[PDB]
Amino acid sequence: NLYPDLSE
Amino acid sequence: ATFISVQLKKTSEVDLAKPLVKFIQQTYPSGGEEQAQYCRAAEELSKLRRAAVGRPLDKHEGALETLLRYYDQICSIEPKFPFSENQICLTFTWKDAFDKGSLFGGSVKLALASLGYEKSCVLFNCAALASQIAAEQNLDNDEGLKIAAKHYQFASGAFLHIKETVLSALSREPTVDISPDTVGTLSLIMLAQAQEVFFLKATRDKMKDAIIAKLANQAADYFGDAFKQCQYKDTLPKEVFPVLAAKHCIMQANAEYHQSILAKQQYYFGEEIARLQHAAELIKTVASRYDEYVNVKDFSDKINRALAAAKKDNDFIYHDRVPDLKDLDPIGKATLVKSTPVNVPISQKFTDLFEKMVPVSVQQSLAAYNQRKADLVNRSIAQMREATTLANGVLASLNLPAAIEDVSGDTVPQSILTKSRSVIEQGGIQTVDQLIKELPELLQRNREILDESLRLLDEEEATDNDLRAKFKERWQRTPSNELYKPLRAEGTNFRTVLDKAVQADGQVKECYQSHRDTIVLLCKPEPELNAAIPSANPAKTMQGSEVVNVLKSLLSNLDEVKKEREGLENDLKSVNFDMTSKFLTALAQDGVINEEALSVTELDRVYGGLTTKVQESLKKQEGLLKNIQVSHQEFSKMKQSNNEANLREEVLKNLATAYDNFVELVANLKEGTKFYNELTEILVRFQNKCSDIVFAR
Repeated sequence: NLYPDLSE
Repeated sequence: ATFISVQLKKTSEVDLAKPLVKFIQQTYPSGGEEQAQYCRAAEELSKLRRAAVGRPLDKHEGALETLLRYYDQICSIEPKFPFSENQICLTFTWKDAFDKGSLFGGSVKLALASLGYEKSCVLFNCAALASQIAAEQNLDNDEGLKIAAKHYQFASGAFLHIKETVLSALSREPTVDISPDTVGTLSLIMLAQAQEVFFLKATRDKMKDAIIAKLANQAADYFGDAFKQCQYKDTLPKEVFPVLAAKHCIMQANAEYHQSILAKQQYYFGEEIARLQHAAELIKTVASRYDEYVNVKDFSDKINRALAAAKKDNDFIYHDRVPDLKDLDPIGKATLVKSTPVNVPISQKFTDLFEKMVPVSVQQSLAAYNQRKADLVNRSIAQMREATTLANGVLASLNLPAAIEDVSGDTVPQSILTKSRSVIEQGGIQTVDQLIKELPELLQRNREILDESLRLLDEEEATDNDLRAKFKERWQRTPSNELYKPLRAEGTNFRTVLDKAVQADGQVKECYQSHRDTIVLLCKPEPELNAAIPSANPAKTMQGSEVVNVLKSLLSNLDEVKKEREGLENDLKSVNFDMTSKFLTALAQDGVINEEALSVTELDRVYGGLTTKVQESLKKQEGLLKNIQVSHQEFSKMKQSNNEANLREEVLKNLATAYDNFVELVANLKEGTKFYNELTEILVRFQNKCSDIVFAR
């Protein structure tokens, strides 16, 4: 959605 | 008595323990036992290599088992740690066994980053050590025979598995010793010596000559082929060649001598003599040419005794004609011996150190599954949210459900009042105002953490450069600049993540500023809110009106549909399938794991019921928005255009748009908040990683 991807 | 054996290959000692531990820690949770036991074992491995290989010394089955133990442990480790995939800098260095090269040197070496190369050499040494133990055995003894016979057949099988493994695994040209033709000749020599042993047992057990002749003949056939193979390729120590030649001869003579006891038993006297003469010829030749390598005296004395007596009896009594060799029937052959297949474990009492460690085959598959699960689930979520957004926007832009509940223009339509109370109940504008206020602070808290961290790096670097400038001699270590480039690249990335968050903050803020005032109205107590909504004289055709009940039930269906999306989204998210097992299985029963096909079929099993319905929503919405607009545009004929109702219209349109926006905004603001909250977690661990490395240095 709006806020960026937190994955690594 | 002389038998051929092979000497061990030499290796330089290497760091097994550390490259392995790197992967281990970068794959499991640091501080747990899935990081603990796989370091306790990684060190025991490094030791065990040293004990098996680190010295050419001991010469019995204690040291063989340690080698075997080592072979099995290496083979077991391969499907774990990514060796096949190349980024592990473990380089194995081995020296030729025979000081042989296809080049005129004194030695040659090969250092390869290939576990396959490693395992061949270990096995060669297993073969070689076994050969040496076999050659040592006492052959006047039942345990001596039995131990030699087993070790030669192992060595022969070990060398042959090397013959069929080398070229594939090792992706270079191997040294001469572990080269297919060499290792194939060695395998055949070991087989031959294993026949020799069985020929020796039959002799000691006074078995029938017919049998012994045939075992000696088999040995001789094995030694001849090994001999031939050698005639035009000098790839073995210099002593192998003449020993093969002598042993070939001695085994032909043993065959002839025994078959000669047969011929005599059958009164074939000329044949007795012809075969004995042949045995005499071979042994005479062996005694003078290969005197360095064998002793053949007794057997010579026994041949001659037998021969003089046959010639005495023949010349006087029997008068049998002595044939030429060419006219004698072949002696048969009987093998009692086999190359032992290599099948790990070759060690006794084997136990697998890294047994518990999950194969890489699964890891990759298990990870790649999750990226396919992730696409499918977000896919479905985003599609639905986009739709509910677009349906709400259309219903607003057409004053529905408000219009058909607007009895007079005198009161607050039921749906608007319903939405209002939901906003008041969720906290009102305070809840949106409070989240907007705290958002720049959660941003700032994250900038704080990134800067303090990189500052640590900056400060340690400056003093490191000053110390190297002032104490050139007393201060020599890799500069901080080089050590810190990894961490500083995580840093510049985090920066870009923050640049994105700010812009997103921007989007939410602008929408917040653009819709605050209408939301504040919506949140007002019911009579107060009614006072701010302009009255109108209703278009009075709205009693039983058929166009109304169609819109009414149609909006019920649209409501049903979008409310249902909520239990769908939740079921899409609450379920999941641990896939390790389905992977584990396909690995053991098949050659490899093909995840693509295996995961598609399972993602259809777990998620297909929900993906179907998600699709049956989108299209159903499409249908509902089709004959809601073409229906509405008729309803609009019942309403006339004057100033008092255009006014009420817009306020109503705008109050519904406001509810939509309050809901969207609360969701966006709570998304930003959880984001900046999870990001602190990311950044604290990064700050910690910066101080650990600024103080280890």
